[PDB]
Amino acid sequence: SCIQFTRHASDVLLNLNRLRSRDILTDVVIVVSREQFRAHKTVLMACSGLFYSIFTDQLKCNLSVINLDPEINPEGFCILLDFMYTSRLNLREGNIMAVMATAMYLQMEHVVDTCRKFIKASE
Amino acid sequence: SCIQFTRHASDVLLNLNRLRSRDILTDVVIVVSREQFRAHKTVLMACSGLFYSIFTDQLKCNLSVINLDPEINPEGFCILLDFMYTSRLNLREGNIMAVMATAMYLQMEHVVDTCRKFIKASE
Amino acid sequence: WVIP
Amino acid sequence: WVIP
Ligand SMILES: N#Cc1cnn2c(Nc3ccc4c(c3)CC(=O)N4)cc(Cl)nc12
Ligand SMILES: N#Cc1cnn2c(Nc3ccc4c(c3)CC(=O)N4)cc(Cl)nc12
Ligand SMILES: [Cl-]
Ligand SMILES: [Cl-]
Repeated sequence: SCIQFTRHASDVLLNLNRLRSRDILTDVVIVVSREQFRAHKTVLMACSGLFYSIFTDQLKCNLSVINLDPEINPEGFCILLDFMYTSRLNLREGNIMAVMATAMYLQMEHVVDTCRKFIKASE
Repeated sequence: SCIQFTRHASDVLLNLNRLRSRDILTDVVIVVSREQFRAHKTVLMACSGLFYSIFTDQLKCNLSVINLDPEINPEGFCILLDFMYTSRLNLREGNIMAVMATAMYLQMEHVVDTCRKFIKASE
Repeated sequence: WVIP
Repeated sequence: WVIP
């Protein structure tokens, strides 16, 4: 018999992104080659099968730094991290291959789906 | 020029609630009289003006335990904590006064709004 | 607010 | 996916 506030989930995510921008309560740095990205472990797990696996691990759950595979593109990661915190994906001709490869590695199935559909339309 | 995934914010919130149920990465206990509630500080701040103020405070941000005012009803808090993590509010005749008072204390304006409208309809 |  |  609950009532539901339609905009609540979006409002929560907007405030989680504000916390990220102000670097409040971030508990991990994701290292992608020469670049560093601060984030909240809980948001990373909620968006990514890879981070869900990493941060449920009894040893990795306590790490303050996570290094990604050297093949991972920093811009692709940046675009996906922005998506995690906003629901918005900056998908462009010049970045689609890097975004899809990063989304496959991060196990972000809905992003992989759409990248596949956008590539198929151009061939 | 971004594209947007409609269900992303709801999917994130569902996974944050799964983390709460499994007690993964919870970093605070909220004490309401004889009852204890584990939560994520980031979600509490994102939903409540009171917790936003508390956890941006340079001393309170590091506390693992927060005690609420003894006038706060544990069931009212429980209903509001469930709302924070699900967008669903279990608003009933028997709990509406406690829910509205707790929402005023927690500074959850949309919940206060609706409690006011539901009470006005019954008078 | 809605009836879900 | 939509155009926001
Ligand atoms: N507790 C918990 C919890 C925190 N996060 N999380 C999940 N995170 C996840 C796992 C796999 C995938 C994605 C997110 C996006 C995607 O494409 N795949 C799943 C579950 Cl079943 N549970 C949890
Ligand atoms: N950074 C950050 C950040 C984290 N959380 N948060 C806010 N949380 C909040 C503050 C006030 C109220 C509510 C939520 C619900 C309500 O009725 N009032 C606001 C801002 Cl402006 N910023 C942030
Ligand atoms: Cl995804
Ligand atoms: Cl609210």
